[PDB]
Amino acid sequence: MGAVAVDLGNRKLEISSGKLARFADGSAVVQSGDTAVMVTAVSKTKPSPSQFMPLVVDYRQKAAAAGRIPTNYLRREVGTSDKEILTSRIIDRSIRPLFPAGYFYDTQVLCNLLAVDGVNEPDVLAINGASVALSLSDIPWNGPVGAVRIGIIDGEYVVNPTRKEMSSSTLNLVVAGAPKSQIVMLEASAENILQQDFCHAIKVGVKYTQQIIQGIQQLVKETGVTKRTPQKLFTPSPEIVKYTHKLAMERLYAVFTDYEHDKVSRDEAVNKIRLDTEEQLKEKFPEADPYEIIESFNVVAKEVFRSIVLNEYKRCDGRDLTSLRNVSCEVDMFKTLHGSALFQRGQTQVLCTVTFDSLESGIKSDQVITAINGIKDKNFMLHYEFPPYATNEIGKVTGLNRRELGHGALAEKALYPVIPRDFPFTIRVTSEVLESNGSSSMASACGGSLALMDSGVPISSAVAGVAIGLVTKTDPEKGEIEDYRLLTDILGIEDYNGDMDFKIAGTNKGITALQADIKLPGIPIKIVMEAIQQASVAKKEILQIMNKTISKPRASRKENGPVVETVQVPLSKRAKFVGPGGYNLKKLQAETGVTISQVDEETFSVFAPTPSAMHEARDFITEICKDDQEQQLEFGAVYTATITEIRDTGVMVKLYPNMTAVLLHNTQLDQRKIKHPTALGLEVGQEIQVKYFGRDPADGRMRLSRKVLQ
Amino acid sequence: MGAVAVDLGNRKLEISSGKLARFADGSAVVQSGDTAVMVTAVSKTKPSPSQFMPLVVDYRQKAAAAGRIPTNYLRREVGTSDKEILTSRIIDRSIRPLFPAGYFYDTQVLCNLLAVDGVNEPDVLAINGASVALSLSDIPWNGPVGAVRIGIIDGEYVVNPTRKEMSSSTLNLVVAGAPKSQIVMLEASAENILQQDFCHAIKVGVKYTQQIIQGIQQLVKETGVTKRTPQKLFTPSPEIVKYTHKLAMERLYAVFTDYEHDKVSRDEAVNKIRLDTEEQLKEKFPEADPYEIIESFNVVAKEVFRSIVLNEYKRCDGRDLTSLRNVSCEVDMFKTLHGSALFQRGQTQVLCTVTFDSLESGIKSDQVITAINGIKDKNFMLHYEFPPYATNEIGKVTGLNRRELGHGALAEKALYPVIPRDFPFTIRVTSEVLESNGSSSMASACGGSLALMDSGVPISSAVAGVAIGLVTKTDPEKGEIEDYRLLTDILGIEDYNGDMDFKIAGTNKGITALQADIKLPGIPIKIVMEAIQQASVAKKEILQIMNKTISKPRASRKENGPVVETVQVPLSKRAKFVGPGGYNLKKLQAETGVTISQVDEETFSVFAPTPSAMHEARDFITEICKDDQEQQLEFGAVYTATITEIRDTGVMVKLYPNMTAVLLHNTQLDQRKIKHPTALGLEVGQEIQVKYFGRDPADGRMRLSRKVLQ
Repeated sequence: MGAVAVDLGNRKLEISSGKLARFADGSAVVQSGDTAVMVTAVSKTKPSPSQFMPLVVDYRQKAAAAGRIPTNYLRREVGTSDKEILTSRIIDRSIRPLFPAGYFYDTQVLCNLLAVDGVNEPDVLAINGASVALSLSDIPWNGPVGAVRIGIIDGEYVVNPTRKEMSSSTLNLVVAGAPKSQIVMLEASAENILQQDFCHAIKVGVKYTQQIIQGIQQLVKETGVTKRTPQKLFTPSPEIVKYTHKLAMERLYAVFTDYEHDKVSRDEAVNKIRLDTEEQLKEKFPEADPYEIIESFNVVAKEVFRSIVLNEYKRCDGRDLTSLRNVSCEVDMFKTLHGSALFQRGQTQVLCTVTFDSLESGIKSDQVITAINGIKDKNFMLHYEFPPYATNEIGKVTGLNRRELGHGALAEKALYPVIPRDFPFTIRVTSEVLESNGSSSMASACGGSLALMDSGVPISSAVAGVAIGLVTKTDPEKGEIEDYRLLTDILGIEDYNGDMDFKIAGTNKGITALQADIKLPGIPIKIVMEAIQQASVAKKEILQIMNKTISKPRASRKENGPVVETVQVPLSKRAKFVGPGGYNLKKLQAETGVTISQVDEETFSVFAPTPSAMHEARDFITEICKDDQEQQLEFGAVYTATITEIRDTGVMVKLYPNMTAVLLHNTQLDQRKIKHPTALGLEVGQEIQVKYFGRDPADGRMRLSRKVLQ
Repeated sequence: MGAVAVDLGNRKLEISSGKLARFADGSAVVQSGDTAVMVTAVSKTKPSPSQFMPLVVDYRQKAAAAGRIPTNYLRREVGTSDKEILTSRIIDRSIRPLFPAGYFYDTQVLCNLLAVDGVNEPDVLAINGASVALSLSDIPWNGPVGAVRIGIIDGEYVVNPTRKEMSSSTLNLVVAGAPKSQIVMLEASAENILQQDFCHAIKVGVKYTQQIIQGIQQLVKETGVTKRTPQKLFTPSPEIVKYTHKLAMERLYAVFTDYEHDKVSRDEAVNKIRLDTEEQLKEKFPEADPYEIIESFNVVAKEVFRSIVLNEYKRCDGRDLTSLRNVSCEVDMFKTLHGSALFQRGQTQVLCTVTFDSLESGIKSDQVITAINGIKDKNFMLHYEFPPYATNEIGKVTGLNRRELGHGALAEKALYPVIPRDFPFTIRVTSEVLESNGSSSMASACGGSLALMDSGVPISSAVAGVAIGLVTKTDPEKGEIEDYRLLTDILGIEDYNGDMDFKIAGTNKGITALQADIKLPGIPIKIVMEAIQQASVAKKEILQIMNKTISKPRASRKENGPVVETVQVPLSKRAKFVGPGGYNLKKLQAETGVTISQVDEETFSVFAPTPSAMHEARDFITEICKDDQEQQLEFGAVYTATITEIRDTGVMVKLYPNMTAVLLHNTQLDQRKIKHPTALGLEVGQEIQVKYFGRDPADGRMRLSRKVLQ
């Protein structure tokens, strides 16, 4: 019966195991305040066919546990929202780099929200729960890993803040801690804070994770758990590696020193050398599995590449540790898009598109996530597309691709703190990747900054994104870090052989978004601190060059942009204009793309993406308001009025046959105070000459006064 | 093209062959009244790569043939409704147990609604059609089978009642019969009716199936079809089986005689013996297919397990036939849930949660599902969840698993007859299975009864579910049942090697739901009658245990429960409160989760899950109704209203130059009812004393009275 209390200042954490889902390999329950999340870990005992661990993590969100039914067509949990996916990816990046190398077995980690009390967000709890569940099962691991969330309010750092605090916080930082104060996963989003606060926040965050790790350590000792031995680890034998090293080290060395090689040329040289070595290895060791052969070659290839970096301080093209790839920019690419930007760094090419839209499209039907977390007060959202042809590949473009969604959210957080609070249109920014060579997401963010900057939206200041690469010479005995080198403007091949990915973006003043994908089993703070410092210098550089293309936003939005118009519609015409069940409005909306909303009984807001569409809508409404032929607005003209209804306070008379009758009151019927029109000898259907005094919008009745004629 | 008519009391059944889709192996058309259903059957001649029944049954609902249309964007029949899935599962469980053993060939049975009128029903027709279609094709089969539906109205049984009568009828039972009056499929729902009536309904139902099965025999004899010979049946050779029996019976008998093994320990010991035996088989028989070896071991395993049951009347755990596993219950797990229940039976553990919701979430836009089944009268629906980790298994978390849907419907039918007629909230009951060891569905139903019972919804009485298992000593020549034993509270291992599953749930007095998944090719009615009788005793026993944990619903709902309020929004601010297209209301709904409905022009219904959330909504709406400079002024006050315009029907005035120009009618201007404002010396911009008589909403005009001052 696991039972451990952990104290984090004003917050208490309850960790319990057993009594729930005892059939699974590892089951844990994490309770904070009144919200509790239970996590299960299942690992197969059969070597799955693959060259990698098939780790799959899901974070299902129970809407019913929050007191709401999902707004799906089936009133039930169907599909997964982005928020779940982002949370899952956070968990995946948080725990993956702790498994022993070569462990290739199916492993599913599932998170369930037992109950959400609406006072404590559960995402941070889930990460800790997985760590508890894993460390409490037989599955081999090197954890446990502690996770906290740090927010800043009024210059005060608060761990695990409540919903109200997030909305009021300028910084949302998630820190994942490993033993001996090692950071394993970093993720943050800030309203453009300075660097110094970021330094202090991290130092606090790891400090708290140390406490949480002690409790889990205490819990494991109390319960007692034996780690099952896997059937067979898939690491290559040293002999195959060493033979591989003696067979390709010089050729690979030559390949990686060719500063003129592009992405493609380098791979082909790498690939062809791979073939020759693979044949020779098969000759020497036919008994060896192909998986081992392929793995061995990669290890040797990875090893030498890193060695070159550690020694000669030249990555692949003579570039130093701080130099950047060539950067190109282009704006106003087409004459139609409201905002266009062509951003190309080195070989990576990214296209960003800015498109305005009506405020009606910004409805967030997903209530539970917006209730628990909140809504982006700025009507802003981003699309990130990674077509397969961007990497000379084959596949299907899916909007639910986890890698695609994760990158997009990172860009969205990057650009968020610069959108002005108030704007008469939703800003839907679409970024498309055309040629990918690493660090696409930051490049996507930069281009979006450019396209928006051209679109005329008065943003605060330009936003720059840059990735950071690292290589460490590891000491095999203790696993500590011997030496390390930091890379700026990382290349794709650098990432693959690299140890960790550091995506940080912000503005000239401070930092907005940060995401660190690490693969080592932990890194000390000092390395991270230098990385931020190094990234800042390049950030200033990349902003400096980008500013030459454009410096200030356009004084006005580009022509052919969206237009907003308001139209007066008389109530009599309203039924005609709307049509039965509003079908006419839908048809007009479907046909010309013009979005029309009813401001009130007489006025209708009309949105048109183009003035041409505005003209089409203006014509259509003019036609609809023309069949309801309301005569000219005259104050002294006398028109025949058809007495439709004989009331007691007056006569409902239709001055024109194209609209309903109005209260020709007894005070508007005769100069004497009549109180029944029957005293005037008025019959139904009789035409009475009533002077037209225009229309009175106060009561919706056109001003008719028969008293001036009688 | 064979044709035949079958008389069922007041209803006629027409079955025709040929004339339609002659290309398929088996094509049949079933016509009742004016509803006709076509059933097709296809069976590939090549042995399937699978190692079991690759049977797939689908039943599509063409809304066009029912005078309706689907409510999807594409207007097509995109996706499958639950009702379709339940119908398909009914058919599958109705024909599967008649295929010859080992027939491993792809087979798909499709159902189409040629035309659906407003009287008869397609489901019962579909089952009969499949039986006709199979028996008319060259697919090996031991059919045909007959399916009828029995309803009870005014204590009178009616076969195949019209959909107009389902709502009136207190019972809805489906019976599928085999030759020699053998039941195959049993599916029933009822309103807590007595056991005796259930007995009579079954006796009648099988009796009618004897007629319908008789007719099909007439048709097939008339047409004279010949069943094709399969390439090869996949039953293991008797010789191999005998060797296994002589090699594994001793150890297997030892394993199952243990009374200490859990599920996990028992299976692995079985699995361990399986590995040893399988290896030795390969030694003896290298020619045999590996799958045959696997199948042979299972067969002798099954035979021994059933054998030991028959001879010693002791189940695999050390219980008796009537005894049941120990049961534990717990309520009120977390203070942030309107109702929680933890139900544990044996090793099966199930969690049930009760979540109230606003009535608006209960909309079910589906034309056909009401075009046939009928109307809804209890705003309540259950969600059943069977996550993979509940069985130490890795899978895909997805709510479209057929097994999940089938179990969920069974629970929903189980609890239906106890929900009150009316309730100010929808009742979404979510049950999650945490540890599965068989009979989870009834356990889920029981827990839902508990959680509901805790939630404070006043129900009729507690609901108990139990499963029944049967083992038969079969005569290999006749196929009749020489001997049989019944098992209460069946274990998963018992089920897998058992003969049939009997899920029946009811109250302390009667029976609500009954699903009988059977795998034998038919069982006599006397068998079922005993099973229900035995199940009745257990149901009382479970209720005896459950009553200790709770016996009556709470006096009221939980404090944090949902709240109801009505707000009087002034008409003047109504547009501002609503906004263009109700955008504010949509925004308000997404922010706090509080839903708003327009009771009328002045009253708005507000539904909140928590009083705290309501408090937030109340502040927001109060702010919206107060932030305006134009507020509800004090009644009866006199204001010096400036005249903005002089007209005929009255005078447009504003109390202070922030409000709008309001029409003070001539009847409201003077006691003698002057008819021109200039009669009082009024001018443009002149300030006049008028007493503020409140705001009566009839045309948007704010009330004033200058008549008293004259």
